Amino acid sequence: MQVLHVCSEMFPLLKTGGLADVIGALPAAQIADGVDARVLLPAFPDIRRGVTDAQVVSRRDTFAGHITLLFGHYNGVGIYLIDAPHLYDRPGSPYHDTNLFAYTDNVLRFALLGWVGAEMASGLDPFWRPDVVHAHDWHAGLAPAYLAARGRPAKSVFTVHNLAYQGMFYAHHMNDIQLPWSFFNIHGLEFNGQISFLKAGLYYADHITAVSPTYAREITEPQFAYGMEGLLQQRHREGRLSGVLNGVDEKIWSPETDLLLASRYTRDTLEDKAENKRQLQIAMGLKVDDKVPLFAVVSRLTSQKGLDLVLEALPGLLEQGGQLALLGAGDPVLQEGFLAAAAEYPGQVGVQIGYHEAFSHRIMGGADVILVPSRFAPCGLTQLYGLKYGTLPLVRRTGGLADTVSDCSLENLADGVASGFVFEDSNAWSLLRAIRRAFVLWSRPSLWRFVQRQAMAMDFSWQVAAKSYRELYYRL
Ligand SMILES: OC[C@H]1O[C@H](O[C@H]2[C@H](O)[C@@H](O)[C@@H](O[C@H]3[C@H](O)[C@@H](O)[C@@H](O[C@H]4[C@H](O)[C@@H](O)[C@@H](O[C@H]5[C@H](O)[C@@H](O)[C@@H](O[C@H]6[C@H](O)[C@@H](O)[C@H](O)O[C@@H]6CO)O[C@@H]5CO)O[C@@H]4CO)O[C@@H]3CO)O[C@@H]2CO)[C@H](O)[C@@H](O)[C@@H]1O
Ligand SMILES: OC[C@H]1O[C@H](O[C@H]2[C@H](O)[C@@H](O)[C@@H](O[C@H]3[C@H](O)[C@@H](O)[C@@H](O[C@H]4[C@H](O)[C@@H](O)[C@@H](O[C@H]5[C@H](O)[C@@H](O)[C@@H](O)O[C@@H]5CO)O[C@@H]4CO)O[C@@H]3CO)O[C@@H]2CO)[C@H](O)[C@@H](O)[C@@H]1O
Ligand SMILES: OC[C@H]1O[C@H](O[C@H]2[C@H](O)[C@@H](O)[C@@H](O[C@H]3[C@H](O)[C@@H](O)[C@@H](O)O[C@@H]3CO)O[C@@H]2CO)[C@H](O)[C@@H](O)[C@@H]1O
Ligand SMILES: Nc1ncnc2c1ncn2[C@@H]1O[C@H](COP(=O)(O)OP(=O)(O)O)[C@@H](O)[C@H]1O
Ligand SMILES: OC[C@H]1O[C@H](O[C@H]2[C@H](O)[C@@H](O)[C@@H](O)O[C@@H]2CO)[C@H](O)[C@@H](O)[C@@H]1O
Ligand SMILES: O=S(=O)(O)C[C@H](O)CN1CCN(CCO)CC1
Ligand code: NA
Ligand code: NA
Repeated sequence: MQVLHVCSEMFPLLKTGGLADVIGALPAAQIADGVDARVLLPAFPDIRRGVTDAQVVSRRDTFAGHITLLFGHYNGVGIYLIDAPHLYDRPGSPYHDTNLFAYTDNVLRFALLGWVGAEMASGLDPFWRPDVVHAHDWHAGLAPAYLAARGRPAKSVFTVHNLAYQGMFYAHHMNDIQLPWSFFNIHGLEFNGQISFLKAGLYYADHITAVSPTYAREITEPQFAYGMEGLLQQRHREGRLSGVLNGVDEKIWSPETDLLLASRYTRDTLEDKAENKRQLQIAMGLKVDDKVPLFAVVSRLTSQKGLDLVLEALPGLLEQGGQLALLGAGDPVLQEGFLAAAAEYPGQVGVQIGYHEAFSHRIMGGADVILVPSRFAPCGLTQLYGLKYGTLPLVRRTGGLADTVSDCSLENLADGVASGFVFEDSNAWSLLRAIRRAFVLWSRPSLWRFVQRQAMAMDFSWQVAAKSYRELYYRL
């Protein structure tokens, strides 16, 4: 069984969020579990730099101009690179410029990614053809469309990591992407008068998955589907929609072996976590104090994440005696909001605006609680990281957060299953109740420790996930 993942990022070469973590860890797991998995990526500069054994497979002309298909290895896994400097040789985000504007040629940049994915099924590499093309998010949404247009020389799976990003482009681009004009149709890739790459992925794939079981249910509802729910409801009925929960990469996210930490520690040596907390406090300029709970954020600042609620709840949290340590980049409204708060409450609020890979580890390793108040959550990895690190996640009960965290309710404590704090509604009052719950647990240190150990017993294995994907692949 040969599978090609078609996507636009991969840890550690290029990462803007959780997607890259998946692509960086799933293929290796699949290989261990008996699937021959390779990855197709655009040759963004950081990716091209990391693959040092890249060889030429092929040159082709294309609706988007010429490509050199390269192939090499990263961390044991076979990586194809689409080298097209005129599209991909630019620094920064794969999706937008410095000023945060989407590239105006995105339709071509990402249509090409989908086209090469499909072309791979027809022998673009003379030495290896995938049986299944596995496309990820809107970026790769056209891959199943190109496959359909060519009589499905391979089966296709489309997985949604996020339904809010739709890959909308004006209809006139049907002229630019070499698909049948008849594909522009509610029964096809049209979506409210435009082209949608997400719609294309959802419509044309043999099978759709979402990155958690409850998000797979949620996206059949108007609240989480943003107009797409009818397709998803229909695909559910056809048995063509399912959820497979993400794992965590243990090579990189384990306090037991984490080389980025001041101090490594284990589920049975949580005393060794304290030095991380002290150095985190020092690093952020917080009062060095171990009697006080340190709450943390490591998050893209976008609407999805509910961080406005954190801002509203901040006074309440501070009033109860908590500290906050925040790392994130996105909306300036949010950015300015938090910078202001750190100015207003020095020694209590530490903030760092920007993307810092190593610093997120030091936060995860030193904080007591990780705040994930998301409005929606296809899966969420940072809460999984909190669990592994004994950093209790405080989450909204939605999507993968609902699949993965157990509230410290009386039943859950009594059954030995409690692992964090859960609130229901997207408002600060709801958030604040969960925060109070945390303060109550914090005043019973042995109960806190009992919940940490249970959080750290939770297992999120990629090889276990690989097994589900494999069953899926064989049943197509
Ligand atoms: O894609 C298959 C899927 O479609 C619906 O689910 C969602 C859809 O995928 C999504 O794109 C969006 O649809 C909006 C669309 O983008 C807009 O263009 C507009 O749709 C209008 C159409 O453009 C227009 O052609 C016409 O549609 C008629 C169809 O052409 C016709 O074939 C017929 O199809 C119906 C089938 O008979 C029925 O079995 C099927 O389940 O539902 C179809 C009806 O939608 O009838 C159509 C209606 O006359 O008018 C359209 C309505 O103005 O607006 C669209 C809705 O906002 O959102 C969709 C819902 O989330 C279907 O719900 C889903 O069943 C199907 O699998
Ligand atoms: O210069 C001499 C050489 O030149 C040309 O080969 C080049 C190819 O034309 C070009 O495509 C590229 O080859 C890539 C290949 O496309 C890519 O798929 C990958 O090949 C993998 C196989 O996919 C994989 O199956 C495995 O092959 C095994 C094979 O299973 C086994 O039966 C036995 O043959 O051992 C093989 C090698 O272990 O591994 C290979 C290698 O990873 O990578 C290829 C190499 O980069 O680049 C080629 C060399 O530059 C000519 O076409 C060729 O005939 C000439 O001999
Ligand atoms: O790995 C994290 C995240 O990456 C992917 O999301 C990207 C979107 O697909 C992409 O459109 C882009 O969205 C941003 C716009 O470019 C920007 O103009 C502004 O609108 O903010 C948008 C939202 O952030 O950037 C993100 C990169 O994070 C992927 O699809 C997600 O599943 C994934 O979780
Ligand atoms: N500002 C940041 N600095 C460093 N890492 C970040 C930052 N923001 C997010 N991350 C990382 O990105 C990933 C986010 O994954 P996830 O929680 O699934 O959410 P999403 O995919 O929606 O971004 C995590 O590895 C997280 O640590
Ligand atoms: O996401 C912003 C914007 O994207 C699309 O507009 C494209 C357009 O399709 C291209 O032809 C060109 O003008 O560049 C734009 C950005 O990539 C959507 O069509 C539009 O609705 C959306 O707001
Ligand atoms: O992120 S939020 O949940 O707070 C807001 C919604 O996700 C806004 N969406 C839904 C789909 N979009 C198109 C507008 O319907 C843009 C992202
Ligand atoms: Na999935
Ligand atoms: Na994030």
